Amino acid sequence: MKFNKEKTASRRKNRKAHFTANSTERRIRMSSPLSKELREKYGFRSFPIRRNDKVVVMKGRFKGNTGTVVEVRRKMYKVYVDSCEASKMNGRKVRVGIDASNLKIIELYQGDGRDKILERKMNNRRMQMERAAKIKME
Amino acid sequence: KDKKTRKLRGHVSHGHGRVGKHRKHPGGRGKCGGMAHRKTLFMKYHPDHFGKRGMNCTHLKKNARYAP
Amino acid sequence: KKKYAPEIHDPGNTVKCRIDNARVSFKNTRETSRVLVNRKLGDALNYLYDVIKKKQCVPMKRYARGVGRTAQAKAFKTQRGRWPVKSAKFFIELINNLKVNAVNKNLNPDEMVIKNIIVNKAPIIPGRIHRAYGRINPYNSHPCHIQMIAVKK
Amino acid sequence: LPTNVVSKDDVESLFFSDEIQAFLDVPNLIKYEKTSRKPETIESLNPYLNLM
Amino acid sequence: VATAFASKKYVSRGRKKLVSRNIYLEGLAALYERIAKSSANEIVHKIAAQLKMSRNNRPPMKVSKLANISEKYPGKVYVVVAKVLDDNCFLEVPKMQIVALQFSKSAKEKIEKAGGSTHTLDQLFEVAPGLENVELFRGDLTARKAYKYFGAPGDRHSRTYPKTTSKGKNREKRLL
Amino acid sequence: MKHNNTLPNNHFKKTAIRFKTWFNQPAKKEKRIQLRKEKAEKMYPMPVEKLRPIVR
RNA sequence: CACCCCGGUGGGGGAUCCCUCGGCCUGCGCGCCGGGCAAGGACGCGGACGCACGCGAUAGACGGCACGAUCCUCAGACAC
RNA sequence: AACGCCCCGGACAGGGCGGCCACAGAGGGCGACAGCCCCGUAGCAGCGCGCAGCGGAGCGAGUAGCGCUGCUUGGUCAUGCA
RNA sequence: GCAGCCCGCAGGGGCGGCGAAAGCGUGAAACCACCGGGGCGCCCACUUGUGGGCCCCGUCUUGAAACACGGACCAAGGAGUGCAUGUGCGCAGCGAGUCCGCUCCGCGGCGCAGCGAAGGCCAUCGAGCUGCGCACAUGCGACCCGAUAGGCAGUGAACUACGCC
RNA sequence: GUGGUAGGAGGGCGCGCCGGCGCCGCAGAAGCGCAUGCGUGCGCAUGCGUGGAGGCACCCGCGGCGCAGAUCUUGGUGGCAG
RNA sequence: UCCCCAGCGAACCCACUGCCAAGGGAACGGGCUUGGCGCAGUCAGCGGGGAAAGAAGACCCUGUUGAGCUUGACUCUAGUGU
Ligand SMILES: [Mg+2]
Ligand SMILES: [Mg+2]
Ligand SMILES: [Mg+2]
Ligand SMILES: [Mg+2]
Ligand SMILES: [Mg+2]
Ligand SMILES: [Mg+2]
Ligand SMILES: [Mg+2]
Ligand SMILES: [Mg+2]
Ligand SMILES: [Mg+2]
Ligand SMILES: [Mg+2]
Ligand SMILES: [Mg+2]
Ligand SMILES: [Mg+2]
Ligand SMILES: [Mg+2]
Ligand SMILES: [Mg+2]
Ligand SMILES: [Mg+2]
Ligand SMILES: [Mg+2]
Ligand SMILES: [Mg+2]
Ligand SMILES: [Mg+2]
Ligand SMILES: [Mg+2]
Ligand SMILES: [Mg+2]
Ligand SMILES: [Mg+2]
Ligand SMILES: [Mg+2]
Ligand SMILES: [Mg+2]
Ligand SMILES: [Mg+2]
Ligand SMILES: [Mg+2]
Ligand SMILES: [Mg+2]
Ligand SMILES: [Mg+2]
Ligand SMILES: [Mg+2]
Ligand SMILES: [Mg+2]
Ligand SMILES: [Mg+2]
Ligand SMILES: [Mg+2]
Ligand SMILES: [Mg+2]
Ligand SMILES: [Mg+2]
Ligand SMILES: [Mg+2]
Ligand SMILES: [Mg+2]
Ligand SMILES: [Mg+2]
Ligand SMILES: [Mg+2]
Ligand SMILES: [Mg+2]
Repeated sequence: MKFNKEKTASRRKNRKAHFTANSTERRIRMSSPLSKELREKYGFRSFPIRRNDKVVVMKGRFKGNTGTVVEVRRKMYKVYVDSCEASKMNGRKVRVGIDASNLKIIELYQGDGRDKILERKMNNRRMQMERAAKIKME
Repeated sequence: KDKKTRKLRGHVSHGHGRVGKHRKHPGGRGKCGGMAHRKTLFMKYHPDHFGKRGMNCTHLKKNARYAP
Repeated sequence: KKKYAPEIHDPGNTVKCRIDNARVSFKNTRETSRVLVNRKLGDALNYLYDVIKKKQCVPMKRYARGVGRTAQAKAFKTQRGRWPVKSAKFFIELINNLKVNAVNKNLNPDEMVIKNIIVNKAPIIPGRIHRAYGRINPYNSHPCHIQMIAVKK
Repeated sequence: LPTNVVSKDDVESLFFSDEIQAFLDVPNLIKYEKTSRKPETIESLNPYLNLM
Repeated sequence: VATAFASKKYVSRGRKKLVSRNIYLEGLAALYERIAKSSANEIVHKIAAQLKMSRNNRPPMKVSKLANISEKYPGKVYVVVAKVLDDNCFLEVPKMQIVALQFSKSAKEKIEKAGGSTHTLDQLFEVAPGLENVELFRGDLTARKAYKYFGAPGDRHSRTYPKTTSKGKNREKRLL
Repeated sequence: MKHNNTLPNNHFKKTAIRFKTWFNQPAKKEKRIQLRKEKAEKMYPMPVEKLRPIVR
């Protein structure tokens, strides 16, 4: 159960918070699980998906494909993976929008200061695990 | 049991008659007409309603007159 | 695709044509439809050319109250006939479309006979007329959906 | 705690107790034939009209 | 429609069925209905009818009313098909065997402290085996607050109290 | 009016009559308990009540 | 032949049902306007901009701080 | 915190089988109905700084009250107000 | 989620195209086109076209098929409810008591007994209290819809009336 | 024993939601159309078609709970009328 | 102008409507009863009928519904005057 009265379990307010989320929150809601090889290194369950992330598709038509993330679109919540495509009539290949929950990150991009952001979540997870270890010790 | 309205669905003049009716206030409002047209109601059921009896005590005190 | 009203038994030997929301009088184009059915495809053209030349008339049978009589309606065992030039012109473009669909299917358009015509009411296109005593009444056009199907013999 | 209006359980079974069963009068268990109103059957029940 | 008896009395059925969905009370009512259908005893027929009666038709008995009864009918089993209540006017009661529907906790204690015993109506044929020395009683049916106001207080010789909510000096009194 | 009944003393003739509903009653109670606890914590050793006399 | 009725297909219309970023109600919280120019208004402000919404000649994100890779219709912008 | 396989299907959150986590089986999202896919949810964190001096019986008027008037009130030989 | 081919000035049509499908969900009825079947509006009977029986519903009314009024059709909406206080009945808990819900804890109410204007008298005496449910009465918008009016506060002499410049 | 207006009463049918309890659904829910069956009747169940995501039954509880009418309301559509 | 045509294209009204005679009937029927007739359902005239449509009769009466207005109505009141 949720014992916090100040947060909603309301469906209407949770649905309005999803579709009128701002761009900072929409980045967090577009998280994707890591692989087990990434989770032994980083420790955290999931991370918000970014361009140039290697990704294996976990559900849908392209399930089992690997490819890089070539486009993230926060409005309409869709991640576009390289080699997950469909053609138009005029032969133009369009990337097919996949939800971030259906993607698993194989290799994390680390270029544009993202290695700092991964290590910030990794260290805060490690520090908070140390506090909960001491509290259960006492 | 349910209310009477749930049985009167279907019947014209819900329970109040075709020739009579359920009009707004026939006879007047409240207990008016106690000496004119509801005098039979007051001669029968409340013959001591009208008039005055006895010595008025302006502000009778309950706690001072308490003697059970 | 949009389904047609009547049943098509032999789609190899039949052609179809359509026009939707055709800006014609529905009542006029219903009456000229009923005289174009079971006609040879070229004979329906020569009939409709005579309607435009006012040589043959369209018998008004259902939507006909107030229609003046003519001698040309005697051919259809009626007295009330008219010459709905606009509906005749819409049907000419459809029958010409039936002929090209027949040669696209390699059928002889001289061999096709018009099997079914369905003239449906289209949605009303609204308009207003100004009246006496400061009133406004509707002044609407009544367009039509037309389907034709011709089969070979 | 609430007090029941009965003491024992299943008080309709008290009917078969011998204290109640001795008290009872004998009920009428004679199963009668269904009556008929048609005049041939009720002449046939008492066939003595023709004896005079 | 009523049943006759050898004593030329009638005991009417009362309700066709009790309205109370007390399962144990209707077990009692169905039991005495089954006895009354196979008995000529009028006490069982009266108990069977009174078990289906309403709470207002089963007016309660005080132990002081049963005490004055017990002088009139000594050594008997007093059967009431109502709730037996207590009188705090009376500190002790005579010893008496009372078979009733309910007893209040105060009434049940004074009967037992007198040496008497309280029983329920299903225990009746064990307390009185041949239903002997059984005296069936009713409470006063018209000793109820509603009976002050029945009738019209402005009729010719009526002692009907006027319906009023007030208890002040300016309340409606009886004009006698 | 029709039958034998106590004469009606229902005072809803004024259209200005308000109604005080009590939907805040469980909520005010938990607010009242919380303020009493916060008063006791503000005066930790001192009793929350005054010493008051016994009068007839 | 028309007319009527029943069915099939097609129209016509938007009932039904399902949905709901809306309402309503209750509780709680807040309870903070103004010559330092208020409320309200007028007029302007977008590269292509009407409406809506935002804004005030610093006019469609100006600064600080936090965030960290997209925004997007075109063109473009973007770890300075 | 904790999920895999098979079936159906456009798609699994469905069905079947087998696990797992839970101080978390509230809710929402995700291509059907998800505790374990995601957002979340349960869970976890405080303190300080101040307080000094020198009179105390001062007292209330165009008021109260009365008379009249008007209003008002449950207020009655007047409740209030003027 | 298209424009390939044929036709058309075009709107478009036809063969196609995408998609699981829908192609701005579902798509009722009134109503309409065509097609197919059948010709009482209903009830009865049977061998289905005959016979027999049937005037138009609602309504007010002594009396409606009425030359009484309302009703073109269809969908959706659409009218005895809520509260307070009583009374009666039923049910329920306890019972000379009873009532949790104002509150952090009712000696508050009613009842165990009345009578009288009162002074005064006081029983020979009596089951109630509280809740739930219904019916009913009353106050409230009070079954729904409906006046002409009345009031309070505002706005107008661009029509028009008169006066002035 | 069997008519019935005004009228009263009883028992059910139906609707939105509630606390439960049995279940069903992308292998197609509700809704809808046409059939068949059950039913004195309110109504119910099924088949086929459509539909594309919810629903049913019963027991309970709450009620803005059942329409042919109101020169009803709103919307749509006819005839009149080419 | 009408009439006929191309194109455009309403409204009123609408319980449902084969037509008569007499009868009965709410005492003047399109429907009932008993008779007399007519029915391809079209065009144009037409005003006998539908007690035609307009409009909850304005006459009249009723309402314990009004309003305008009057005065020798009732109760008050601005103004004038003391
Ligand atoms: Mg009526
Ligand atoms: Mg009634
Ligand atoms: Mg009358
Ligand atoms: Mg008089
Ligand atoms: Mg003409
Ligand atoms: Mg004008
Ligand atoms: Mg049809
Ligand atoms: Mg709409
Ligand atoms: Mg609020
Ligand atoms: Mg400013
Ligand atoms: Mg900036
Ligand atoms: Mg003064
Ligand atoms: Mg649609
Ligand atoms: Mg009558
Ligand atoms: Mg009359
Ligand atoms: Mg009638
Ligand atoms: Mg007549
Ligand atoms: Mg009419
Ligand atoms: Mg409806
Ligand atoms: Mg009422
Ligand atoms: Mg009104
Ligand atoms: Mg007045
Ligand atoms: Mg004014
Ligand atoms: Mg009957
Ligand atoms: Mg009736
Ligand atoms: Mg349902
Ligand atoms: Mg059902
Ligand atoms: Mg309603
Ligand atoms: Mg209707
Ligand atoms: Mg009706
Ligand atoms: Mg029309
Ligand atoms: Mg013309
Ligand atoms: Mg005649
Ligand atoms: Mg005749
Ligand atoms: Mg004519
Ligand atoms: Mg005429
Ligand atoms: Mg009138
Ligand atoms: Mg009168």
